[PDB]
Amino acid sequence: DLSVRSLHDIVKPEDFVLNSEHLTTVLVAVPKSLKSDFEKSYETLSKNVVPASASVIAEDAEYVLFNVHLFKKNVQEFTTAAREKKFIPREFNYSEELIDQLKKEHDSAASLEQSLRVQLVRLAKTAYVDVFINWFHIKALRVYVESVLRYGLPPHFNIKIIAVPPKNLSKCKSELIDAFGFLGGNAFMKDKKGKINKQDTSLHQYASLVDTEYEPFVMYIINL
Amino acid sequence: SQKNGIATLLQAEKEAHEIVSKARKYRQDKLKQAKTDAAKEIDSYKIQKDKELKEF
Amino acid sequence: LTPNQVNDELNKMQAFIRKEAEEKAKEIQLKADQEYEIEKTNIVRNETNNID
Repeated sequence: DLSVRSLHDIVKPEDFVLNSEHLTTVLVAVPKSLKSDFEKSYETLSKNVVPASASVIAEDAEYVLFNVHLFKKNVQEFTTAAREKKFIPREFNYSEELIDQLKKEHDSAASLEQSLRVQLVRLAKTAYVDVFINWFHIKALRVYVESVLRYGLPPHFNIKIIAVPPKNLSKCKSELIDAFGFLGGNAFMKDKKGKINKQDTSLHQYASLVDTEYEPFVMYIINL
Repeated sequence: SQKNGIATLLQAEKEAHEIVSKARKYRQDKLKQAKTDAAKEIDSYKIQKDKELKEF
Repeated sequence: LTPNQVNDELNKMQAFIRKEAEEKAKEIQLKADQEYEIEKTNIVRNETNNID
């Protein structure tokens, strides 16, 4: 789309002339309707407009992109005259450094996104494992210390990880509560199930830093 | 007709630019000329003072 | 555009190209006449004052 775009990959030595300074090239972004209107008008926009220069070097859906060659002084008259007709000039000259730098910007931008994406996909996967080993280290620690706080002695505990098949968690949690619950409270015990996460209330979050609903024995629920 | 119009004009442009180049050439030589033709009057003027001194 | 108009613009454009070059070249070599004289008188005047 033309509104900021200047071409730099469709250059040619004759559709784009600037080698001294007498001749220059102005590009004109012309709506499709207006394409005939430009082919007719191009010569009249200023005096000293080079003959038959008006050709569509590039074309898109909304716009057709023209080149016209003309004298440098006359470029001011040309541009203003172009805007009355209700075209929009896009200014690009054929200085060597211009052509090269825009081309470079496309390339340098593809190379930055490319390198980065490969390191970034790799970095997350490598990060993922480390934070996994670390998450379980805290839970193991957390559970151990808690056990000490709630049961007291012995410091030697019987500890298991039980794999529950998906959607049997609530039924599993209840059965454990009935059997073992008496140990940590014979009155501090109620039936409960599943794990609900909230910021409505702080109850039901099973934690020792904010007030929660007291579980009858140490049980922590891991959702993956 | 695109590379017909461009061509007539490119031939003109290189001939135009060369005329401009000739004038700068002329202009650089005139500035050298100034120093050369000033240097030639100073050393004639010098022995002229010396001549009327050696008479003195 | 049409072949008669493209030859009409072709003679007009190369008329300007040369004319601009010729005009510029004329200011350039005219100034050169002025600079030669001023600077030539200065170089003389300065050193003839030393000799005096």
